[PDB]
Amino acid sequence: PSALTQPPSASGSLGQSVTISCTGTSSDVGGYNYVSWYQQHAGKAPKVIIYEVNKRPSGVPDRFSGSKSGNTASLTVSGLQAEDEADYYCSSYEGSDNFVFGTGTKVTVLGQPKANPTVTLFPPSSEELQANKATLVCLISDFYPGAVTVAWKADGSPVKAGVETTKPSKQSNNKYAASSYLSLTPEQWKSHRSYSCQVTHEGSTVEKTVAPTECS
Amino acid sequence: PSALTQPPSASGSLGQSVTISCTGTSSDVGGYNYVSWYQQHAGKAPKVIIYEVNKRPSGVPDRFSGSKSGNTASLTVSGLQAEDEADYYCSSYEGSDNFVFGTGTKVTVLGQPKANPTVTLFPPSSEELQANKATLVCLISDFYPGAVTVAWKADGSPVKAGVETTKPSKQSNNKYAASSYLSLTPEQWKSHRSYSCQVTHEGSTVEKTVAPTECS
Amino acid sequence: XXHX
Repeated sequence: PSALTQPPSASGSLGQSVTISCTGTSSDVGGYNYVSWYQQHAGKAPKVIIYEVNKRPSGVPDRFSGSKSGNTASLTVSGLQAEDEADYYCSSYEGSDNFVFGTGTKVTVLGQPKANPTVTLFPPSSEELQANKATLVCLISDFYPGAVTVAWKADGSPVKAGVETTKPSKQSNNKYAASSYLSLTPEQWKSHRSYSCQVTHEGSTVEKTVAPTECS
Repeated sequence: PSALTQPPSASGSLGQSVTISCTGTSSDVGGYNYVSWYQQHAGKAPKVIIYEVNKRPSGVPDRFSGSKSGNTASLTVSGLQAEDEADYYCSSYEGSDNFVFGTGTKVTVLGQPKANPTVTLFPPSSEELQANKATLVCLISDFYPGAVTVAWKADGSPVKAGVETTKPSKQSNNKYAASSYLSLTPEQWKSHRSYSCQVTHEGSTVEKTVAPTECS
Repeated sequence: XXHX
């Protein structure tokens, strides 16, 4: 299941070395060792680049490296070349049915200066609530590189249901903009002290909270 | 010079079948019995739907089946549900601990109905205000197909500047989601009667218009 | 990736 976590966005400049970790959940534990790295590109398809935790296949340059401790696997791109820009996924083989993948990690050879998101949380508008509706919105803007992670919370209890997270588009200023949204009943909204919206972006996490009011 | 060969796209229709053929060589596909398939949704993580010719994951739906027919692997997908539209990958062992991937297929399902998008215009939050900034998010959602236009009016006359529109993403219901913001100052905000957002879908217009009113 |  959605069970191995990776950084939304990992980046660097040509020659720098990025690390990617695969902080898997409760994971496949006694001694679990079929962690495998994939590199996917711009509409081409996945190419394994590391397997069996640290063993790279023939073709891979030792620029790449595999690792693991307890709950976090690793991938080091030890001397960033341009062509290294792409998605990267991990995999762990719990048991035969269930091959568990990471969530991806976009490696970016930077280009422009770095940019952490402006989070902007909107409450259900009154007129909306007069419709007998409730939708909340998280505006994510002005970020670089283009890979964000949004989580939502009902009082700081994960809310998976009702959530849509747009994939990040590009603005006229060449930074990105994603938007996540909650659709709920006015009962739903009113019977919780606060809703949050949390977005990770390369070791920044911003969490906006919001509370229910009334007068409509 | 090789990887598994796949036909770049398949077309099916709600409930009928579709069979995606992955084709290898004596070395790999048909040589060993380790041919697998992946369902990979628009820029998301890949799911392993089949592992060993034909064996599904416990938790994989309807007609996800496989038929290794010589050097031809075929993924039969019947009971066509919108939710299927993805990019499908196949794989084969090929000795010395290496695995080859397919060129992928974009399986489009035909006959899925056209939705006119819900528009939800959001005034600047009290606090965004309390800071001095004031954006307004127009959320266009639940639409099919994924093409829309978004306009903004600074009451009557148009706003063609300050606008930043994230164009469509695939919701968990084979339906799109897109937004557009306008970054006002509270100045600008209050210096007008209304701000409208205008969403054209398939020759339908929807115009939502907000005035400084609200509760919260 | 599983076995092989």
